[PDB]
Amino acid sequence: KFPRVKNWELGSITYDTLCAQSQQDGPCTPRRCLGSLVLPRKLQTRPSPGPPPAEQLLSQARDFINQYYSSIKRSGSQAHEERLQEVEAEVASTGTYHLRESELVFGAKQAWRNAPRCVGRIQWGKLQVFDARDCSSAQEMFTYICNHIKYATNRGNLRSAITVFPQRAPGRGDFRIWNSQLVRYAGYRQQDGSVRGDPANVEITELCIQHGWTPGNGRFDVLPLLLQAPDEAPELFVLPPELVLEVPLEHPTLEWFAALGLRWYALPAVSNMLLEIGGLEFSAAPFSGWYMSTEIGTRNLCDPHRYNILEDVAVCMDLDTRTTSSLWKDKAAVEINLAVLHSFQLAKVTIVDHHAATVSFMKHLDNEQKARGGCPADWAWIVPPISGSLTPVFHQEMVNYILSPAFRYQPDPW
Amino acid sequence: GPKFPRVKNWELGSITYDTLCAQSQQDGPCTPRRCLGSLVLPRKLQTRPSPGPPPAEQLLSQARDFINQYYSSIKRSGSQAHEERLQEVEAEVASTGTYHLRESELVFGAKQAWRNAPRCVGRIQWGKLQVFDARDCSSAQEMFTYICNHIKYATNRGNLRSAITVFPQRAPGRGDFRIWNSQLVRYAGYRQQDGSVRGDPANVEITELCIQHGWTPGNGRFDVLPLLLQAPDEAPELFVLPPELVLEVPLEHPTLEWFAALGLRWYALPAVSNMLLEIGGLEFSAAPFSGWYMSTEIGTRNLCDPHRYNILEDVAVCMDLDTRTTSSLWKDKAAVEINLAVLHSFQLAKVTIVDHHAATVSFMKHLDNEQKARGGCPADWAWIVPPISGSLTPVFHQEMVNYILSPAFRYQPDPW
Ligand code: HEM
Ligand code: HEM
Ligand SMILES: [Zn+2]
Repeated sequence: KFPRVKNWELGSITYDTLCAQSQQDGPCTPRRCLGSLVLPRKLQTRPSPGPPPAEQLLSQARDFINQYYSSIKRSGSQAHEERLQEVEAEVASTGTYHLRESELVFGAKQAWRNAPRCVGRIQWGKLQVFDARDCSSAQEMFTYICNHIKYATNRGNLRSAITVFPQRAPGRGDFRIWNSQLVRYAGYRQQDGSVRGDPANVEITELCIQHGWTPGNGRFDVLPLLLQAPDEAPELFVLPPELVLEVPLEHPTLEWFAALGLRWYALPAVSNMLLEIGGLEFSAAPFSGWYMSTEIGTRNLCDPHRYNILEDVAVCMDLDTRTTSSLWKDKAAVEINLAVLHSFQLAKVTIVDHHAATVSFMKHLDNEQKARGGCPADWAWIVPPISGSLTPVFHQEMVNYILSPAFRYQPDPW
Repeated sequence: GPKFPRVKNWELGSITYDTLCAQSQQDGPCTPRRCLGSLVLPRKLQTRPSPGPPPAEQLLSQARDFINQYYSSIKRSGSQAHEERLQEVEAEVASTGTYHLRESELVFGAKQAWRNAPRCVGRIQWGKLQVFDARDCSSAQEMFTYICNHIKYATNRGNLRSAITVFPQRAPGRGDFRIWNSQLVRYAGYRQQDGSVRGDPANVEITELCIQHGWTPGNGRFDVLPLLLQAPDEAPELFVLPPELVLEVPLEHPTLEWFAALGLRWYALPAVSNMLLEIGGLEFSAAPFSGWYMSTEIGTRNLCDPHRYNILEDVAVCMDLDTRTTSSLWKDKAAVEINLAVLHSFQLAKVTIVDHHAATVSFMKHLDNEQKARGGCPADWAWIVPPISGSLTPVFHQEMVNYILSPAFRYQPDPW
């Protein structure tokens, strides 16, 4: 029934009762655990050409409204009762409903709070929510996105934010941001299949070019945005360079590191995920916080299928790349992460290292145990890509499950 | 597409389907509602002491399954020998309540158990395992002799050889053969006045049990514990391993000359001894097994875990790093050098060891061989990816499917 959760470093034990509130199934079964899988095989967000079963939508809506009124300590009040009736009334007549700004705000923060793979949830209560539901064109989307970026960046003192565009509607196309993040470096396929820039963005880079974008030939060329209004071909929009803050990478002691010409943007803003609140779906709701240094230093720069700079840094450090046992990869990885941290701190841009970040997450886990009796967490994503066991979360057992409001993956619009 | 889990490798973009999981005959801890994959000891396999004889009906089904696996492995499925063997087993269980395995069946089962272990990254070596049959063992003293022979053969002066020694299976109402220690080689953990621990905090209980049983304790940081061996229905007897048999490696760093002064060291033979080997329903409560270390087990986990030797700060101070702020990555720097120290020292002493890069690369090969041979491979991601430099190794980017296959190694309650 209720899982016993143990921390092997401290010997402490807790019981997760929150998981009982889950109404959505994951990929696992008693026969086999599919926890390491990144994307769902079925838990997707299928098309919306038809109205979602009123019975189903209604229950999810009631449950959300119930959550909302509990949050403001007004459960069972007059307003609570009348709000439910409003929702009932709108669904019965139109097959859908709409959230009030205050409810939307509460919903966005809860979705973040419930995200199992996010290590920075201790900040969940501090999120600037921009209501962009009164958007009717890709151009309007572009303006909203620029205001989000200006606000979130705040000249280096990053502030968590989310912009919410119109919800999905039956039989009508979705508002969508084709790019996976608001800021991405182009990936150009060249010569023998090799790639100049970010290999992860090859497909999107090409799509932009096909829609009239004049490509560059650099390793860090900020991509343009392909914003799409309902049932309309996406449109191309270039981001004002002065809005895209970047940080040149250099090393605290290694003089030559700067010569490598490496750099990375300050703002991590996911834009391809779907936000679900009370049965309503927001196909375009970009959110951003700040980077944890390992995302850049380890994954973006060192992943084999990414910038894969490990060997270069290794040769520069004149390390023995002849054998694995010299641990040259481990050594370069650490300096590269040090460079990222040093650089961001120098440029006065917000960032958090994996040690500070995971310590804060352990606090969050404790806060959530008292508040809700548990905290859904995906161990594989919570533990950093380097120095895993050197952080507290490694020794902490975790229970993973789906709670709503929630951020979910959705099909690529093309 | 195929009605089986779709497994993706994100580095190579390659895809495979696991059909082997369809063979699993035992449920794990997860459900569609929540994933409990990260739990170390989920009350599942946990072979809790089941005294009273097992349901002849359940044992038989398991035995029939194992025998089918065996004859399939020798390509004689459906043969006369296969059906006659099935008849033996059912008849032996009918009259005695249990049965026994033929020699080659034990060898096959022992290797399959290793092959089936989801948390073992060294399974590419599964086919090469020396199976010592010790099912004739009748005394705790004899257990000691067998164990000493195992250590000698496995250590082989540094050129380690994988091996397992199987003691008599569990019998109805009869006491179990048991090795109280978690490993054949373990360092003592002495509780102190201030409340701290000298030695390995992981072995405080076993250390205290050895004392309660007449062991005169030492006071070092690396004192090899004696063995508490238990024969059926008898109190455990204490045995001290001859020092000449326990090969150890002093740790030194290739460039940091002061590292050797730290006086750190580790033993060469990793021999798990508290796990239960289950084959066709039969239970081998005492079946110690050993291979060789993957360097991160010693350098990262044993030496740097907070609840273990916890030497991170000491080494960082010696490296003169800023241990007052996380952003200096002092923990990451010290960990790397400590791991390098382990690899270097073992190589120097000519003692077999494999670094996490080599090991994970070889496991990827194993996954490929197994995809072709069985249509899948049960793997526990959290345990396969190394404790340091995770995404720098290939296994990190490889999705994995975890499930229980039998024969298998399982945890079992402590005898005390
Ligand atoms: C304030 C700083 C924040 C930091 C330090 C942070 C850090 C992280 C990290 C490291 C990951 C995993 C990345 C990976 O391993 O690929 C992650 C995932 C995630 N975070 Fe956060 N996060 C923060 C704020 C936010 C905000 C504001 C939201 C939403 C409003 C959010 C929503 C999520 C979600 C949904 C995921 C999973 C995305 C996926 O499945 O790909 N995060 N976060
Ligand atoms: C040949 C060298 C081998 C290497 C390098 C190796 C390495 C490993 C490693 C790194 C672990 C996980 C350690 C941890 O994170 O705590 C492990 C677990 C395991 N290995 Fe292997 N292994 C090898 C041989 C063996 C042998 C010979 C057997 C048995 C016949 C075996 C059975 C297992 C089992 C059952 C586990 C899991 C035990 C547990 O859950 O605590 N391994 N192995
Ligand atoms: Zn699972």
